[PDB]
Amino acid sequence: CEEGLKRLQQMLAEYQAQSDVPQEVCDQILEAAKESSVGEDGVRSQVKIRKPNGKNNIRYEYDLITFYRHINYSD
Amino acid sequence: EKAGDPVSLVTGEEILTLNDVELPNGFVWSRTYRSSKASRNQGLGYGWRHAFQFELKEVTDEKHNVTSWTSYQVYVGASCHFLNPNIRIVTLSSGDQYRFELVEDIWLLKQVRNGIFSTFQLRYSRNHRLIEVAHNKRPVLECQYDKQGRLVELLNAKTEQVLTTYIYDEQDDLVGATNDLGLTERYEYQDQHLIAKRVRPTGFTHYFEWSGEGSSAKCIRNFGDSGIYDYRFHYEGAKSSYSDSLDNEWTFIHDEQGHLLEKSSPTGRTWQWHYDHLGRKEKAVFPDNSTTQYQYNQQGQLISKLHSSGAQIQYGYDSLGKLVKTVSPDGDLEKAYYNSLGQRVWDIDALGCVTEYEYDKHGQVVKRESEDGKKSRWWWDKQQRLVAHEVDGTLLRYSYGATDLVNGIAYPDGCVAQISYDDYGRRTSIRYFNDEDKVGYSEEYAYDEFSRVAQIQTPEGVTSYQWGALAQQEAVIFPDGSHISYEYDQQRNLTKLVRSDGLAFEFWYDSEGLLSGTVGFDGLHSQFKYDSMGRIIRKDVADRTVLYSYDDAGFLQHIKAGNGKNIVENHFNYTLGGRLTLASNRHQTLQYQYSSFGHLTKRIQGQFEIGEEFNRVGQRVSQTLPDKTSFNFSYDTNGRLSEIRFSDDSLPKIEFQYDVMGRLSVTETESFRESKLYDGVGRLVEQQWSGREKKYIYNAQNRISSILDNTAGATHYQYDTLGYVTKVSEAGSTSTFESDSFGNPALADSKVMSDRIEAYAGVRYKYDQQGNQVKREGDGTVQKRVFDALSQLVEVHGDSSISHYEYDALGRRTKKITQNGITEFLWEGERLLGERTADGFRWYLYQPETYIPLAVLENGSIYLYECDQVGKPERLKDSAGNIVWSASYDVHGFASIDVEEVRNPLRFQGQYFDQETNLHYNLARYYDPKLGRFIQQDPISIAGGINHYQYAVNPIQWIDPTGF
Amino acid sequence: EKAGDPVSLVTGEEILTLNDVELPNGFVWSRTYRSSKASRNQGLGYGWRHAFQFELKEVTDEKHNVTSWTSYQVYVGASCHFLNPNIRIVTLSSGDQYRFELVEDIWLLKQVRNGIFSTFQLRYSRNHRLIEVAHNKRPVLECQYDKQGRLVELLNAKTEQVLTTYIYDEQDDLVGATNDLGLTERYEYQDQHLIAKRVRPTGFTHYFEWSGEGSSAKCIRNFGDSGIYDYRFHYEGAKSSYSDSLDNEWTFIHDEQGHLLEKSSPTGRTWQWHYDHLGRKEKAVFPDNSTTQYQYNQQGQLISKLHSSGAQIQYGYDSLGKLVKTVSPDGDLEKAYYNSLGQRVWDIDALGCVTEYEYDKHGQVVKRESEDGKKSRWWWDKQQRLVAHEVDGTLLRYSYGATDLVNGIAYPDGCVAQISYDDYGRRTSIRYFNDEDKVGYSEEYAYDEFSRVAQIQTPEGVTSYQWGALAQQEAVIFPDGSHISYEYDQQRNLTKLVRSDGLAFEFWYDSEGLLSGTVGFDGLHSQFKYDSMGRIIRKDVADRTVLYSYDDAGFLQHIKAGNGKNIVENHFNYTLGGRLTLASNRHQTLQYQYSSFGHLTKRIQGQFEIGEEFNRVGQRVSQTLPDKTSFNFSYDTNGRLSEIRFSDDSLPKIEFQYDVMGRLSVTETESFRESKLYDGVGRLVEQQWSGREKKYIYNAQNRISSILDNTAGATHYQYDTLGYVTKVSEAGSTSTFESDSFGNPALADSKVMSDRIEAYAGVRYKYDQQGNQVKREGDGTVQKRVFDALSQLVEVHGDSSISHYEYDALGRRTKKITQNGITEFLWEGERLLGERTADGFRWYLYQPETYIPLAVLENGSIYLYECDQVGKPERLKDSAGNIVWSASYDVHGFASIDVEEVRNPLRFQGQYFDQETNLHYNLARYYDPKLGRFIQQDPISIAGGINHYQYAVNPIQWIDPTGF
Repeated sequence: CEEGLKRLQQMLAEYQAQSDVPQEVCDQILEAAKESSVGEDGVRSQVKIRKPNGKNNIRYEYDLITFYRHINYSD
Repeated sequence: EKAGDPVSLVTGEEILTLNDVELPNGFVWSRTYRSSKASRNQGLGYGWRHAFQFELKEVTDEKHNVTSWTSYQVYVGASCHFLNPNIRIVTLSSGDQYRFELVEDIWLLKQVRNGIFSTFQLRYSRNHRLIEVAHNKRPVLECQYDKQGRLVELLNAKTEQVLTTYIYDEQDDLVGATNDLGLTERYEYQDQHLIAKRVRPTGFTHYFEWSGEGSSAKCIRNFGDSGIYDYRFHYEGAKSSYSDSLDNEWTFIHDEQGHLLEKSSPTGRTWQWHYDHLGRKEKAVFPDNSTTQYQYNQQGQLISKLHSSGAQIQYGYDSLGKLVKTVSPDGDLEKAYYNSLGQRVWDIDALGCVTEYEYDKHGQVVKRESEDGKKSRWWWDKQQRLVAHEVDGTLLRYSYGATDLVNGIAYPDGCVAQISYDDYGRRTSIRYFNDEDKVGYSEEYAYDEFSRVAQIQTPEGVTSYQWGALAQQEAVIFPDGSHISYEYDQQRNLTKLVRSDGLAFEFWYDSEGLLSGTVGFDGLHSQFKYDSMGRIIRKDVADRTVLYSYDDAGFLQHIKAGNGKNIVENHFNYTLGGRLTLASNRHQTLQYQYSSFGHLTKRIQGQFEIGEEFNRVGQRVSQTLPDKTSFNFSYDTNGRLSEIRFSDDSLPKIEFQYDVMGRLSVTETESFRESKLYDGVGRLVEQQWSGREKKYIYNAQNRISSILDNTAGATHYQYDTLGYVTKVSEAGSTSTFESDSFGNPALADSKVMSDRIEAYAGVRYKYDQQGNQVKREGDGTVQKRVFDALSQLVEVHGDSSISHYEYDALGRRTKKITQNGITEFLWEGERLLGERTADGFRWYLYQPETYIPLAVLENGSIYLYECDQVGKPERLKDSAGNIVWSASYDVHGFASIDVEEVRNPLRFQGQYFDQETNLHYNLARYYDPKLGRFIQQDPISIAGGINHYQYAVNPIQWIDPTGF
Repeated sequence: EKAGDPVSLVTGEEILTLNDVELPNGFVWSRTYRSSKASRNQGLGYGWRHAFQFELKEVTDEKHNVTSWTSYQVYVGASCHFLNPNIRIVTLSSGDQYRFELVEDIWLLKQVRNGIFSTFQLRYSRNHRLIEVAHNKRPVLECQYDKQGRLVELLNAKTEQVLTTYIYDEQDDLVGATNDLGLTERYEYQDQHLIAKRVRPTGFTHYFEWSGEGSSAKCIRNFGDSGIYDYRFHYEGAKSSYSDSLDNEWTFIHDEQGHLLEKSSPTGRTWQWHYDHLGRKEKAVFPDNSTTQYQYNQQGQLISKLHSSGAQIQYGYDSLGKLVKTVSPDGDLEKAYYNSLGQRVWDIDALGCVTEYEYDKHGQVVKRESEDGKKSRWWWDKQQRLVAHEVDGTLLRYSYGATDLVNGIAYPDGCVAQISYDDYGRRTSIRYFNDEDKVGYSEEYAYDEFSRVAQIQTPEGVTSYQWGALAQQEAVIFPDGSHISYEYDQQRNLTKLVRSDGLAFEFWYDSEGLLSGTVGFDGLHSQFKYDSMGRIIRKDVADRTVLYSYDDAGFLQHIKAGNGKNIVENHFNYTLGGRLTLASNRHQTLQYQYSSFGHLTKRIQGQFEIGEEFNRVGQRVSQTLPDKTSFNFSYDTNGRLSEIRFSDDSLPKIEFQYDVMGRLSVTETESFRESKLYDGVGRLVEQQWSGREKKYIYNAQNRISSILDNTAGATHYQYDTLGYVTKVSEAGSTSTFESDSFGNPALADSKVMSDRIEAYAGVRYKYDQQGNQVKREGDGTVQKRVFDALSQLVEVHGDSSISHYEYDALGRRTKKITQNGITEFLWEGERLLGERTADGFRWYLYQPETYIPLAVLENGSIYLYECDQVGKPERLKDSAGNIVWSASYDVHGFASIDVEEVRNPLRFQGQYFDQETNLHYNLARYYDPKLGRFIQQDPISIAGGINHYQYAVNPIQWIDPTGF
C-alpha cells in the first residue's frame, strides 16, 4: 500500500524533477523502455550521466548503513 | 501478510503497529494491537503494548517478552547464558543482533542493544513502573501515570511540553493518541474487547468485522469508508485466500508449523518453497523453468545459494560474525574483517581498493581512509552531535541552537546557511548567506492544519498542492496559474491526467497491478503485454512492435523490431551477471574483452581497436588509441585527473587545478590559460581566457539577464514567469517570442492541432500517424524522410541528394554514406572519441567529468576550444595564439562561421551538425536548430517531460545530453 | 614415446639430437639427424641440420622447414600473416610461443622470439649461407666454411679459438664433432646415407641395424657395446612394441595421425587417451577407477580439467597470453595481470599477499616488491650482465673480467670471494679473502682427461672419484684412506654398496624399475610391494608390516603398522587439497580449525586449545595460550620478528637486533644482554652475556680447537683426520678416545659384530632381531625395554621402576606416567611449547626460527637461559640477576648439577632429560648420553648415513634435531 505520510524529504525529490509522475508509475514506463536504454554493461562510465537521464541544470548543488561501505551481496 | 492492513494472513489475528514519537536521534516508540490473547492488561488497555516490555517468568527458562511476542536454539538462534547467580544477567542475544538484560529481584530491563550504535536505557520507580527512557546517555523521554497504572503523559525530559496524551475512559480502554505531530485518532471496541472501527485523523474510517467468537476469531470484511479497499478473506484451515476491490484473489497455502509452501496469484503465477523439516529453506521454485537450491552447513549460515543454469554467491563467516567473503558470479573477491566489539576493520573492494577505518575511545567512527585519497574525517564533541565532517577537504562545520536540531552549516568558501524550525520538527525555512551583506536562494515552506505541505515558495515561483484528505496529490497548481488534477480509481491507482488545456492522459492496469496501456494526448494507444514473470515481451505500439525475448536468465539478448518491413535484427551475448562483450548487427559488430579482475581493456568496434590500461587501484592510465596513438594520465591527491601527457615530442602536456570546493578552476598547457570564478552558490559568473573576458549578471529570479563579452558584446535577455524566452537583444536586434506556458508558440503564424505545430514562418510540416514529421515544405524546398521501426531516420532526400545512415546494435551513428564522401565515427561509450573523413584520424578530448569539449588532435597538431558557461564551442585557437575558428549563436544556435580553416562539427553538447540536412544529432534524435524543438517523440511517453518535443525551458541555463 | 635415446616410437624414424656448445648467456647450438627423408643435403651432410635454417616457399606457401625438418590453421595454431607488401614479413607466430620473421630478397629470417628475454639475430652472406649470429645486439657466433658449402669452423667473434671443427671425407658426411669441451665422436654410415654405428668419445659404441628399404626403413636391434643397452623393436600395422635387455616389453597403439591412444605395461598397467577428432585430449583413463575429463571453450585453452571424485582447476585465459587466473580445488582463488606486450604486473597470491613487479626500459625485471618486506632488486650495467642483486639487504657486488664469467663477489662484511678458471669452463678454484692479510676456506678442483671431476680438495681432506668411461662414479676414495665401490648391473642400475671393511649393501629391482627389497649390512630383507598405480601399499618387512592405504585421493588414510600384535591403529582424513586436521589414534586426537581466508586459527590437541591470529599481510600476531595467557608479536622492516610482549604488566618485552647479514646479534629485554659476533665466514668466535665471556679459537682444519670461558674455564680438543673426538684436555681431567674411522669405538675393551657394539665400559648390551637393543646389563643394574611395531619405546623396567609413554598419531610423546605423577606436554608443530607436572604450566620460548632455548615462563615469573654456539643450556638466571640453575656437560652431555632451584629438563637440541632412564629424546629416537650414540635405528636405511647408530661426527660443531 501507499497510505504513508509524505515528509518534506519525499516531496523535495519529486518537486525538483521533470517527470511529474509518481514513483510507482514512473518505475514502470522506464522499465518497458529497454529498446534504447540498454548500454555497455560491466564498466563504469566517467560521464556521471546514465541513459535514462536527461534534462539537468547547470547550477552546482552540494546539499547534505551510512559509515561503512555497502557489500555487493547481502541477505 | 500485509495485504491492505498489517493483519496476518496465516491466522485471523488483527495486528497493527502505530508510531507515537519519531525523533531525529533514532528513538522509535511503536505500539501494536495483537488482537489474539489480548485479555491481558499491561498498563495501556486490553491488548496494547509499547515494545518495551521484556519480562521473565522465572530466572532463565527460555522466557522473554516484547510488543510482538547457554541453551542455544536451532529454530530461533537464541542463546541466553548465565553470568552471575547473585544478580541475574540473562543476555538473550537473539539471532537478529538483539540484546536484553533482565535483572532478578528488581525486574528491570537493561542494555537493549539493537546493533552497534543503537542503545537504550530505562529507569523505573520503587514499583514496577518505568519513568525515564534515555537513548544513550541523555534523558529523551519521561513518562507519568494517573495513580492507576496507566501512562497519560510522555515528555522529552528536557523542556516542559505535552507530546503524547493517552486519553482513557470508564471501560478500561484508550480512545486518543495525540502524537507529537498533533494528529489524534479515535477508536471503537466491541463487548468482547475487540476493535471494530478505526477513525483516521484525516477523516478516513476503517470498519473491522469478525466471524468467530472469543479471542480466536477471523478478521474478515475489512472495508474502507467509500468502498475504497473492499478486502475479502476466506480461510479453509491451513489455506487462506484474500481478494481486493478489483477481483484479485490470491491464495496462500500454509502448514501445521506456519510456513509458506504455495502462493497462487489470480493471473496464474505459482511459487513453491521446500524445507527439510529443520526450519530452513532448501529449494525455491519460480513460475518459470528455474529453481534455486540452498545449501547450509554447521550452524546454518546459508553457505551456498546456487541458482540453476548459473553460479553461486558462496557466503562466508569466520566463526560467528557477519559477511566477510562474497564470491560474486563474475569471480571477484571482496574480503572483510571484524573484531570482538564490532568496529569494522580493513576490507578489500572488488578490483584493488582497500578501506581502513579508525575509531576513537568511544564507539563512533573517526577516520575512513581509502586508496589514492577519498578520506573522510568526523569530529565529535562531548555530546553525541556531529561537529565537523570532511569528505575531500571541505571541512563543513555544523552549528546547533542549544537543541537537537541543526541551525547552521558553514562552508570553506564563505557561504553560511541558516535553518528556521518551529515548535515541532518539519523544518520551515532555509536561507543562504555569504561573507558580504547580501542574500540569495531563500526558500520558504508551509503546512496546513495537518502534517502535509501546502505551498513551496521558490525564487522562481510559488507552487501549491491540494490533497483529497488521503495524501495522494490530487491537484498541483503552478506559479503561472495553470493547474493539473489527478484522478484515482479503486485501490488508489492513477487513471487520468487532465491538464488545464483540455487534453488528458490515461492509464490502464491489468489484474496484476501493472501499467498496460497508455493513451497519449494526440490519441495514441499502447498495450504493454507482460510475460508470466513480470517483463515486457510485446510493446505493441499503434504501428510498430518490438517482440522482446530473453535467455531464461533475466537479460535481454534479441530485439526483433519491425512494422512490416525494415527488420532490425539485434542480438546480445549477456553472460551470467552482465558483461555482454558482444553486440552484433547487420552493419557493425562490437566486441569487448575483460581482464581477470573486471577491467575493460578492449573496445573493438568493427575493424578498429581501442585500448586502455589500469593501475593497482583501478585508475585508468595510458590509453592507447588506434593509428599508433597513446596518451598518459596522471592523478593527484583525492583521486582527480591532474595531468594529460601525449606520446609525441611536439605535444605539450595539459594541466588543471581545483579549488577548495572541489571544482575545476584553472587549466593550461603551455600558453592557453582558462580560469573560472564562482560566487558561492555554484554558478559561473566570470571567465577569463588570458586575452578574453566573459561576465554574467543574473536577475532577481536566478536567471541569466545580461552577458558581457569583451569583444564588443553586451547582450540582454528577459524571460517570463515560467522562464521561456520572451525578449532577447544581442546589440540592437530585439526579438519577440511568446508561448502558451506549455512549450508551444502562441504567435499568429502557427496552428497546433493537439500538441504539435503544423506551420512556422511559412514552412509547413507534415506529421504521420506515429508522431514524427516526414515532410517539410519551406521556400520551394521539399525534404522527404523515411524512418525505421526504432523511430530513427535512415534516409532523407528531396534536395537532389541521397544519404544513408548506418547505425549499430545500440543506436549510435556509425556510417554516413553521402555525396561528398565517407565519414566514420568512433565513440567512447557515450562521448565521441574520434572521427575519420578519409583524410586523417581526428580525435577529441573533453573535460574529465563533463561533456564540454577541450581540445582536438589532428595532423600531429592540437587545437583548443573556448567554451562559454553553457558548454558550446564558439571559438577554436591553436598553440600559437591566433584565432582559427569562430562562430556565434543568437537565440538557438546557427552556423555563423566567419573564418573556416578546419572542419568544426562540434555543437552544444555531444551534437553533430549536418551539412546536407541542417539538423543536430545528440545521441539518438534529430534536433532542428531553426525551430527550437525536435522532430520526433522521445521513447519515454510521460516520465520524461510534459511535452514530447520540447528541448528545454530556455536554451540559456539548461542542457540535454544523451539525446533524451 | 622415445623409448630408446636415438629412437622414435611413432615410426621407424631415427632421431638423434646433440648439443655442441652451450654458452652461459643462453645460446645453444643443437643438431638433429632426421633419418626419415635423408635423401636431401643442406650443406652439413646428408640428413643433418644446424637448427638455424628455416626456409620458406613463396610468400607463405608450404615449406617453413623447422630445425627438425591471417592464414590461421587450428590443428597447429599458426598466425602466419602479411603485414606489408613492400618487404615480406610472414611472422609465423606458432602455437608454442614462437615467432620467426622471414625476409624476402635476402632468403633469411630473424627475430626468433622463444620467450620474453630471448632473441636471435641472423646475418647471411650473398649466397644461402649464414655468416653471423647475434644474441640480442652484439655478435656471438661467426661461421667459417671451406668455399664449398660446408660449415668447418664456428668462432665466437671475440677471441680466435676453435670451438666446433667438423671433419668431412670423400663421402659427403661429417665424421667428427670436436665440441667446446674437446670431445671427439666418430660416425659411420652405410651405402644409403644411414648411420650404422655411433662412437662415443669415451669408447662406448652404439650399433644400428636397418631392416627396411628405401627412405622409410625401420630401425631394430639397437644394442650397445657389451650388451648393456639392447633394444628390440617391432611394428605390427599401427601397433608398436619395444623390449629392453631385461625382458620388459612395452606396447603402444596409436591412430593414423600420430597421436597416442593406448599404452600398456608388461606388468598390468594400462593407460587410455581419447580425442575429439581435432587433436585435443578429452578423456584420460588411468589404470585405476579414476578418470580425467577435459573441457574446452572457444579457441581451446583447456578451461576445465575435472578429476573424478574430486574438484577442478578452472583455468582462466583472458587473451592469447599466459594464464591469468587459478582456482585451487579447496577454494583458493588467485589472479594475475598482463599487458599488451608481456611484462606481467602485480598479482595476488593464494591467501592474502601481493607482488608488485617493475621493469626497466630494456624489459628486464628491476624491482619485485612484496607487502611488508621481502623486496628483491637488480642492477644491470650497459650490457646484458648482472652487476648487483639484493634479496633482503645483502647487496652483493659481482665483478667481471671482460668475459662471460664472474671472478669476484663482494659482501657487505669485509670478506670477498675470488673465482679462478682456465681456458674452458669448469671453474677451477674458489677462495675467500677478508679485510686483513689471511686466506681461509680455499677449495681446489681437478679434472681428468675427460670432462669429469677426478678429485675435490678441502681443508679437511681430499676426496677422489674413479670413473669407468660411463659417468657412473663406481669408486669413491675418502681422505682417511677407505674406499667405497659400486656395482652396476644391466641398464646401469646400482646393486651393491660394498665398502672397504667387508660389509655390503645389496639392492633389488622388479620388472618395473622400482626398488623392491634392500639387503642391509647385518643381513636384513624387505619386499617393498607396490600397487598398479605406483604408490606403496605394503612395506612387508621380515618381522613387521605397515600396509599403507589411501582414500582414492593420493593421500594417506589408514595405517595398519603391526607385527601381529600391538596394533597402532592410525587413521587420517584428508580433504580435496590436503589439510587433514584429523590426527587421531587410539591414544590421542589432534584437530585444526581454519579461518575463512585459508588461515589456521585453532589447534585442539585432545582437550587443550591454543588459538592464533593473523594480520592483513599474513604474519602471525597475538598468539593466545591457555590458562589466561597471551603473547603479542611485532615485526619490523624486511619481515622479521623484533618485539615480543606478554599479557602480564609485570613482564618486560623482549627485543632483538640483527646485523647487516641478517643474523641475530643482540638480544635484550630489561637487564639481560646476549651478544654474538661473527668473523665473516659464518661461525661464532665470541659470546657475551653482560657479565660473562666465552671465546673459541679454531685450528687450521676449520674445527673448534680451544674454548675459554671466563668463569675459570679452559678446554682443548684434538680430533683425528676425519673429525672424530680423540682427546679432550681439561684442567687435569684428560680423556682419550679411539674409533675405527667408521663411527664405532675401536678400543681394547669393545666388541662389534657387524655394526653394533657389544661391550663398553663394562656394560653389556643385548639386541633383538629388529636391530635395537632390548637388554642392558651394567654394574649391578639390569634394564629391559620394550619396542612397538614402529620402533618406539613403550615401557622400560628392570631397575625397580615402571613408566608409560603415550604417543600420538604423528609420533610425539605427550603423556608420561611415572612413579612421581603425571606429566603432560603441549607441542607446537615439531617443538615442545609447554609442560604440565600438576604444579603449574611451564612454557618455553625459543629463538625466532631456531631450536635454541631463550626463556621459560612459570610460576608467574620469567627465567632466561645462557646457551652457547651449540644450543645447549648451561645457565639459567632470573630477573633479579642471581644464579638460579647451573650445569656442565663434559664430553657428551652428562649433567653435573650442583645448584638447582627450578628443574630444567632442556638439553642439546629439543631433548628432554629423563630422571629414571637418563636418556635424551629429540622427536623419535632415544640418545644415550653415557654411551655417545642412539640405542635404536632410524627409519632411513642408507639415505641418512653409513652407520645407523651414529649421532654426529663430533658433538661440538654438529647438531641433529627432530631425531633423524
